Parts: sequence; C-alpha cells; structure tokens
Amino acid sequence: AKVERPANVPEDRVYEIDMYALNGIEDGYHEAWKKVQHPGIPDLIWTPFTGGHWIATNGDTVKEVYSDPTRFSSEVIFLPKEAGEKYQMVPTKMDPPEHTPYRKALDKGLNLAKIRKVEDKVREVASSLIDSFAARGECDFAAEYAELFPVHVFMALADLPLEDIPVLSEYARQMTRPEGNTPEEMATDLEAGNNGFYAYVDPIIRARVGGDGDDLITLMVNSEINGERIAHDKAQGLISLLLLGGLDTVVNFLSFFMIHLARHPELVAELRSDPLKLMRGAEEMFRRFPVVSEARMVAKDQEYKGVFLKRGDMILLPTALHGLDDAANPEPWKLDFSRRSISHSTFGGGPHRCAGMHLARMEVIVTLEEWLKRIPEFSFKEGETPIYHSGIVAAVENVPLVWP
Ligand code: HEM
Ligand SMILES: CC1(C)[C@@H]2CC[C@@]1(C)C(=O)C2
Repeated sequence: AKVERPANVPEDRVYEIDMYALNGIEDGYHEAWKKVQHPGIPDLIWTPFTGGHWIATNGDTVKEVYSDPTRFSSEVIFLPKEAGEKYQMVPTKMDPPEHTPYRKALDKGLNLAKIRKVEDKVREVASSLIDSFAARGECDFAAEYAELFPVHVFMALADLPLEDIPVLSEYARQMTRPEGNTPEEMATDLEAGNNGFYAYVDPIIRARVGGDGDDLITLMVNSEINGERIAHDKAQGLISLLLLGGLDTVVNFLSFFMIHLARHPELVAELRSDPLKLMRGAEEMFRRFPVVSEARMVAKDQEYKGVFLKRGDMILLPTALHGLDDAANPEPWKLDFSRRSISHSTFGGGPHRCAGMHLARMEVIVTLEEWLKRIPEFSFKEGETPIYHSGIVAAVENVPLVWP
C-alpha cells in the first residue's frame, strides 16, 4: 500500500522505508534502523509507505523537530496519520499553551524529587520478581521480569491492590499492543482496553477527590487546570497516559539492555565492580537503546532542510537515529559507561520531553542493582535468538538467560 509522490517531495529524497517492517529487523531493531542511515543520507527523507511521510535521519534533525511545537505540532504524533488523528490522548496531543497545565499535573507524580521517595517500593518490585527465578539458574527475562515489572510499579505508584494485576495487565495489552486483521478489529481491541481501564479507575478517581494520599490517582484528580479542579474526563486521560507511558517503553527497553549485557560479560564485571559507574551510566544506556519512533505533524507551511513542507505533512522521529548517530556520539555502538557527552533524544525533547524520565532512570538503575546482587554473571541461552519488531515502540521478546 504505497502513496503517490507529492509535488513537495524531491525524487532524490524518496526512500522505500516501512517503519513497521524495516529490512533486516530480525538482526536487531537498532541494527535495522542504523542500516537505513547510510553515509550522506539527507537530513530529511520521504517514504510512500504508511500514508506517505518524511523521516528525520540524524540527531541534529530529530532534536530540532522535537523542540519546536510552533513548526512541528503534536496534533498528530503517530503514523499512519489517519490512525494518529483518530487516537489522541491527554496531553500528548496538545501544543503549548494548552499542554502546560496538564504537564504540570503530570509533574506532581513524576518529578525528580517525588521519584526519590518511591525508590524503596520500586526496589521491592525488582527484588521480588528477581527472587522468583534467581534460584532456578534460568528465566525468560522478557516474560518473567520485563513484561511484569512496569505493571507492578504502576500498582505501587497508583496505590492499587496487587490482586488487580491480571485485569490491569489485560487492559494494558489491549491499550499498548492492539491486535486485528481489520483496522476495525484493531479498533475493537483498543476500545476493550481503553474503556475497560476507564471503568476500572472511575470509582477510585471519585473516592480519591479531596483525598490525602500521594499516589498517582489522587495527585492527578485534585490537580487544577486554569484555576479550577481538573475535569473528570481529563483526569481519566492523565491516569491512562500514566499507565501507558510507563509500560511498553520500559518492557522493551529493559530487554534490549539485558540482551546486550548477557552478550558482554566484561561490561557486567565492570558494573559489578563499580556501583557508582552503574548508577551514573543509566544515561548511556538510554542513548544506546532508544525505542520510540513517533511523529510530529508539520504545523504550517515552511521551508526545512532544503524542502517545502506542507501543513499536515508528517515527520517520523526515529530516536534510534540520534543515540546511534556517530555525528552526535563517536563510536556509537559501544556501551561506554565513561562516555563523556551522552547525546540523545530517547525521551523526546521540547515541552513534551518524557515526564516519566526520572522514574525510567530509577527503574533501570534499581533493576540492574537488584539483578546483580542475585545474578552476578549470566548469558544468553545458546541456540536462541530474540524476536524483534519495529513500530511506534520497538518490541523485543524471547530473552532466555542462563546463570550458574
Ligand atoms: C525507557 C523508558 C521511557 C522512554 C524511552 C520514554 C519515551 C518517551 C517519549 C519519547 C516521550 C515524548 C512523547 C512526545 O513528545 O510526543 C514520552 C512522554 C511521556 N512519558 Fe515516557 N518514556 C519512558 C518511560 C516512562 C515512564 C516510566 C513513564 C511513567 C509513567 C512515562 C510517562 C510519560 C508521559 C506521561 C509522557 C507525556 C509527557 C507530555 O506530553 O508532556 N514514560 N516518553
Ligand atoms: C508510546 C508513545 C508514542 C505514546 C505517546 C507518547 C509515547 C512515548 C507514550 O508515552 C505513549
């Protein structure tokens, strides 16, 4: 399903790239994106796949598109456009100034200082999951840690009974990874999850208004937007985005770095010997394993990167192409915990820059600490290979790990 080349796209910028099926995906998500970014590739290219869209191809251009809501709007942030148009969320769809009060509400539950207080609960999630299989000498990391860890953290931050994990996990799967052989069946799957989650938190929102708790739900529902308490449905959208933001990004991120560490025993030893360098190299991991490739909509007609972009045009942002850009970071493939200038867009940029980034950093550091306390050496099961997918959030599964 290819679209005709528009008059604003120069023929010499056309690349046949399908963001949902990159060539060579089966050798690695990051590898597949990097093989797109050949030497001398224009800053902005264009593909007829996925409705037809531009693609930012380096760190400089990814950074720039993220930073400027005036020129590149969040009105549509994913591809294809007709799906992204149809599936907006609060406040990822807003530009400033509308966005601002909603981000302020988000920041109440996610700021650096608030996240510090939550470390004990996160650590306890990490240690319990790990304690399940540490004695076994083997596990599927994706299935037995990565897929479970985020939902458990959410329960703790949102103050929700742990026995609701099964129903919330079901809704999570449907909301983050819809299935369907028609876009209609896919639409059904998404609705199941979105409305199911809505029904689930609805009585908790109501019970928590005027409440004294410092969980995520009470913090969102008692936020003020423009001088008055946040609308019921807006608080619902926030709480939903809080579940979502912290799920698929982390599930997959965790596996990508555990895979690499399985295959790099000498880095594992390094981190084991130096827990200050462990703690301080979360940032290097974020650079090396980006997972998001969402989009911006061109907000108005304009010249950019030597082309004329039309209002309504879409620009795909492969965050892999900033972290792994050797113009941005010399020798980018090396996971280097002493790296001096760690340049990346793994959490976006501009006003929407991941509100969850302090939590992300803490989840990663704590996972790595708890893991190494119990499993100081490990590797990838012989004869096995991960399975990769490309899309809005990179997917990896099948991560059999083994240890003495
Ligand atoms: C590896 C971990 C993570 C990655 C790579 C990641 C990535 C991103 C990116 C690229 C954005 C910007 C979206 C845009 O501008 O359109 C974002 C936004 C957001 N993330 Fe994260 N995220 C991660 C973890 C988390 C966690 C743990 C949470 C906690 C729930 C979270 C919650 C959010 C929220 C609420 C936003 C929207 C902020 C806004 O629009 O102002 N994320 N994330
Ligand atoms: C995965 C997303 C594209 C979607 C909107 C922003 C993003 C990073 C999320 O937090 C959910």
